[PDB]
Amino acid sequence: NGPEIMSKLAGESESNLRKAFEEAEKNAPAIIFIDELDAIAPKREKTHGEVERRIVSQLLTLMDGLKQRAHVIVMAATNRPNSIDPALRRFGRFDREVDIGIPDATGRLEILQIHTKNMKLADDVDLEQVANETHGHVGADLAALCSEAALQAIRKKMDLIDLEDETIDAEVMNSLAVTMDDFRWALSQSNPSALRETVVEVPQVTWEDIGGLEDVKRELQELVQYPVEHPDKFLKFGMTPSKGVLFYGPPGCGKTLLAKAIANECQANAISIKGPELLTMWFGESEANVREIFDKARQAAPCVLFFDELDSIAKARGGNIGDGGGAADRVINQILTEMDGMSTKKNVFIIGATNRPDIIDPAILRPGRLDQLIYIPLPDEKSRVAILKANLRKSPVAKDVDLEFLAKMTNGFSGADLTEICQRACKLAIRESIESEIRRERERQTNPSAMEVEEDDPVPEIRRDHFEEAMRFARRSVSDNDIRKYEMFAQTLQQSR
Amino acid sequence: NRPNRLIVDEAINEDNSVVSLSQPKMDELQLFRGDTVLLKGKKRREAVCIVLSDDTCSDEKIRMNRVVRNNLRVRLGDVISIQPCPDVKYGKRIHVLPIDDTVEGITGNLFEVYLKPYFLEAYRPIRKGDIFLVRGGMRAVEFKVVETDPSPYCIVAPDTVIHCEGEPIKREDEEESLNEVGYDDIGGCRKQLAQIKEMVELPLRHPALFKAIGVKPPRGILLYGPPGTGKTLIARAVANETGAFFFLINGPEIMSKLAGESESNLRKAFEEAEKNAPAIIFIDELDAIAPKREKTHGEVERRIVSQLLTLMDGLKQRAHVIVMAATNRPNSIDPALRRFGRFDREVDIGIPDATGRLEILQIHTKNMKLADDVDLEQVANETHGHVGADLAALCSEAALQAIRKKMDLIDLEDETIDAEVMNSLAVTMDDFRWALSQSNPSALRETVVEVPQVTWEDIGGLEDVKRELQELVQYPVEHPDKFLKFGMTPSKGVLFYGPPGCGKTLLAKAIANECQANAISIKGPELLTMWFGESEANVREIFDKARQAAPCVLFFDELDSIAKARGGNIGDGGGAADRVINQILTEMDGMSTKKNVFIIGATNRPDIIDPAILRPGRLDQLIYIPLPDEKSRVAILKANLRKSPVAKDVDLEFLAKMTNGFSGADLTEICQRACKLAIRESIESEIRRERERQTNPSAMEVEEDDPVPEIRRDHFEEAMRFARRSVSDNDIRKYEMFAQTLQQSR
Ligand SMILES: Nc1ncnc2c1ncn2[C@@H]1O[C@H](COP(=O)(O)OP(=O)(O)O)[C@@H](O)[C@H]1O
Ligand SMILES: Nc1ncnc2c1ncn2[C@@H]1O[C@H](COP(=O)(O)OP(=O)(O)O)[C@@H](O)[C@H]1O
Ligand SMILES: Nc1ncnc2c1ncn2[C@@H]1O[C@H](COP(=O)(O)OP(=O)(O)O)[C@@H](O)[C@H]1O
Repeated sequence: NGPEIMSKLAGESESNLRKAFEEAEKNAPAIIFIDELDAIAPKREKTHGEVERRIVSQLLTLMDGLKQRAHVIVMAATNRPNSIDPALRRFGRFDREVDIGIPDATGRLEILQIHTKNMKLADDVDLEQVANETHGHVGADLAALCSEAALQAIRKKMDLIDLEDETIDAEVMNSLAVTMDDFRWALSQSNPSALRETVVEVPQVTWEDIGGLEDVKRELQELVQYPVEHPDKFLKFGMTPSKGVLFYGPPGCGKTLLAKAIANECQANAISIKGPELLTMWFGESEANVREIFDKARQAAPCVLFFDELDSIAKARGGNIGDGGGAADRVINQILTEMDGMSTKKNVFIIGATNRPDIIDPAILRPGRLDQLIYIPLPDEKSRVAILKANLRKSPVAKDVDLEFLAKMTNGFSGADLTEICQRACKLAIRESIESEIRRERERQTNPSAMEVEEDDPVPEIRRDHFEEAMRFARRSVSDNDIRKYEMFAQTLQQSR
Repeated sequence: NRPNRLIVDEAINEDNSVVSLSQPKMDELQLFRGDTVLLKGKKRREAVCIVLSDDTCSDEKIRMNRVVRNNLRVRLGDVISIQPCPDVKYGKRIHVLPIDDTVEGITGNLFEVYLKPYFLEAYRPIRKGDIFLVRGGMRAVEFKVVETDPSPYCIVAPDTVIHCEGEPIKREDEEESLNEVGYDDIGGCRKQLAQIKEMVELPLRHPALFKAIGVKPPRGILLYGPPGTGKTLIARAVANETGAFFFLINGPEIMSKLAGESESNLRKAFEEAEKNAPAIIFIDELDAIAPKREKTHGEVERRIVSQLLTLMDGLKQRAHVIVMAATNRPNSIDPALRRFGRFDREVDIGIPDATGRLEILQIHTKNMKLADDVDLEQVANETHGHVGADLAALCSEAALQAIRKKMDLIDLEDETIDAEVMNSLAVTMDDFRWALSQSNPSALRETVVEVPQVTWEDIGGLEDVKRELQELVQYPVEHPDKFLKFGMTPSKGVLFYGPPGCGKTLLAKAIANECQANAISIKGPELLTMWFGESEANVREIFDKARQAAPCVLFFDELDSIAKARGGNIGDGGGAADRVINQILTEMDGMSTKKNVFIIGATNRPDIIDPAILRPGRLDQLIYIPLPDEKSRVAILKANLRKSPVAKDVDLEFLAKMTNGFSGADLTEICQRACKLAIRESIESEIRRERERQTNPSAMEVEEDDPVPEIRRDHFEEAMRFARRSVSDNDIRKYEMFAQTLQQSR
């Protein structure tokens, strides 16, 4: 342990390190594990104290002595690979770095199942739902969640049942059961999520979650799967597979879902860097974050490195013409450098979404980086119908709804505007259910009847009235001038620059 | 199963040897309040007391106070029997004697003054061995009943005699000091106190029970907040009441000595806590011991941090000790400290609200003889920026001012001070006013985290907006099942746009109050401070504070302030996105909706804000706050005038009908004008009345009459002649065209 190592005197710390390495060598085959390696070994320019540098060098010498004559495998734990000394990651010392990363929904489910193996939990736990809901919790976070649920169950049972009856025995403790309410309380009130950085997981969005864009779906399936599913075919021909594609079109057409679905189809991790992240890196003057973003993408091979709102920096630094400056940006420049430095064979695909393709720098459109400019058009009747079918698969909707008619009213409506249509109508249905419940609660409370319960669900689905009200509320998706701009940009895919 | 035994609980009545029980279990035992009843307790002691029937306490639970539980040698959670004793007697002389050093440094015939009024018409049942108590004269003292002429227990009578003599005798080693901090001494952190209770009850009260199971306990508690918010007081009270051994590890005390000596002291403290399991280790000023790892310059400090980490890990692997820590900010301490297993749960002590400040003041004035004009509700409502120990210093300053007014001016050459003069001291409202004004530094300047006092009645009009906001906020949190039933994720944000002065801030405050949710209002000054200072990372801990105060309404007043400082409508050649707005967007994207933390944004210029904040999932609801119409203006005037006394001659409907297109805050400015004119009229009338009769040397000539206690229509007419149109009609047209363009944009 890093704290255990450098907790003692400098000479004592070095002696402890040497003794540990000698014991591991004596007990070969043995594993040396150094958690919090950044504590022992910080960056060489950052390690202020001479004692810390001496400890770093002692560890380096001990591991080199293991390398020359031993049979011990050294493992280390750190928050970031760059937080430790670069000399540690030198070849021969730390050749292979394993990115433990974060657990996905399936991973969180597995962790919860592991922690509930010895926990008597009820049938309402539905750990699939908990894991799907759980975000930002990694490993020990889920362990603390399970511990909190168990402790809440114990405080509900022991603190309220066995007070003066008789001393606690095994019968009462083995009868304890953990319910869904305990897990909900642990999720909501008593769990700090320690994860705030980029998510590295296979997204749950599939092709069925996207409506329309069949040609775009097929083209993206080609450009992604074919290099990775048929490498022999690409190697046979004298063409290097493309390692990037750009999505341009009106906002709300599902470019983010396109990236998520293509990542899911290949079972590849997706790292979606939205416009907020790009603007955070630009405003903070820290373009070097793109370096470890691309490192995370590469370490998660196969990966779909999605850059949502790639024009966010070009939009913050002026509009169409903007200021007197050009279109290149420091974070976009670092992205270009990383993509140029990224091998195509690494099967890490870069997808960029731009709501204003005309404001992005053409340098990102050069062949070899984002040569494919896939246009995501505004959905037509069939695409809108498919989008509505995909969205309504989750919210229970009455069969009286007429999706084809609804699409035919919605002229030039984007997919996310159709999801906002459900936001309106489905929310109206939720409000109707809530108000019906409260009025039903209030109406019979006046009558002092011991047995008078006319129990009936008001409505469990969404009727066409809610959708009509949403139509009366929700209006045209986007301006026609924007659509004309997109269509002229598509018409000018060539004969430019 | 023997509905005679019963379990313990806290008490409300302040009287001693008094109890209260649920209403149904009065026939089960078949005895009424006047029935004097005996109760059993360990070490073979049983004490008789009066009885009562209440409601709050459950059938299975009793209420009583430390005065009785001490002599009973019983603690909470324990269980006791009960038996009526109608055979009690009107006791005669029953000998007593003060049992403490409390008598140290006292004089005067305490007997009468202290006892007779308490024994006045009381019929306080007594049994030998009682340790009853009485307080007065800025002091508190107790006496033991050494003898009961009839035994073992009797009633007191106003006729019974008291030959009370002897000298103060000593507290046997069985007596337990009440000096230990208690939950009664904690105010302003009721939710935090309950969280701490539910965290530490199982590990401490049930050590063997938890040892039976194989769950991981919370062995690291990070009490973070402003200094002086009772963190060490909370820890001491929790440890003392739960019976856990409290070790006060002080950061300055730790690293005051040599590095090796500091590490040895830390190891010895941890070993002693482990030996005294269940024990509580508290480390106040943890940032002193454990700063940020990149910031800890000295190697000795890093070594101490690592030693603390190793000691707490050793506690985690093999011990039964709960570690608590106090720091100004959670990020000020080393991030390795907050690692899972070491400090899993961080409790935000925060700041006390108006009710919390009231509770703190009541706690600090419990032993303070204070007059009836203190009106601590008014003091707490006025008190802002004072947290915990700040209110303690306020009470101390008021008491010291009272003492300097009485002692320094009364007893100078008469005779040496005795108990009679000191117990006659009273604290008045003027002392509290002086403490508030002249002699109190408010140490709080950051964001306020409290439930705002503004309610729906405080807002006039906007009934549709009120209903929509009530839906969007309450329904996700009051009916989660309904939202989960449908396939729609509840919205976690709403944007308020419209002319300034329509009450968007009050809308956020009222929706926070209706849900009883904390409101953190980040105004335009805060946004511009974060933007100009190039510190966008402040939004991170702002959102952390909002999340830790779940349910919370995270209000962003003047969300367009940064977009307005960085140019006007078109502004410079740059875009609309801003670094602080970008950090807000990142935090909202990283904020789970289930966390029931709602973000409300107010923009007086919705057209200048970046559309990226209007994307669905962050602020998809754009609620328009229109300029109030006749009915809305009438309601606004009714809400505002409820505080300022106004004469019934005022005509609010007519006033609203004159005010065409007037905002709510412009109506409050209308009161500013007219109500201020009324105040000035009252002041000038008072001064002219003072000056007019001073010329006549009349011993008795007082034509006392209030000039005007209310506000007449003349003041409002003068305000109308002064106050003019609210806002330009062009702005209203811009707002109406923005509302018309809610869709078909971008
Ligand atoms: N073609 C589509 N089919 C199904 N769902 C869609 C489609 N387009 C968008 N959505 C959903 O509607 C919402 C609005 O889309 P949005 O994310 O704005 O699209 P983009 O990422 O291209 O800007 C998104 O949350 C997305 O999940
Ligand atoms: N919430 C509170 N309620 C009552 N008293 C308080 C509160 N907070 C602080 N105090 C008073 O302040 C005094 C010292 O404050 P302290 O607890 O040392 O501050 P900190 O929390 O910074 O350690 C105590 O004597 C205590 O009576
Ligand atoms: N509709 C209203 N009803 C009652 N009081 C209001 C209303 N609108 C504003 N006020 C009060 O009048 C003052 C001016 O309002 P202001 O805060 O400028 O509104 P906003 O926060 O929307 O800009 C505020 O102090 C507020 O307390």
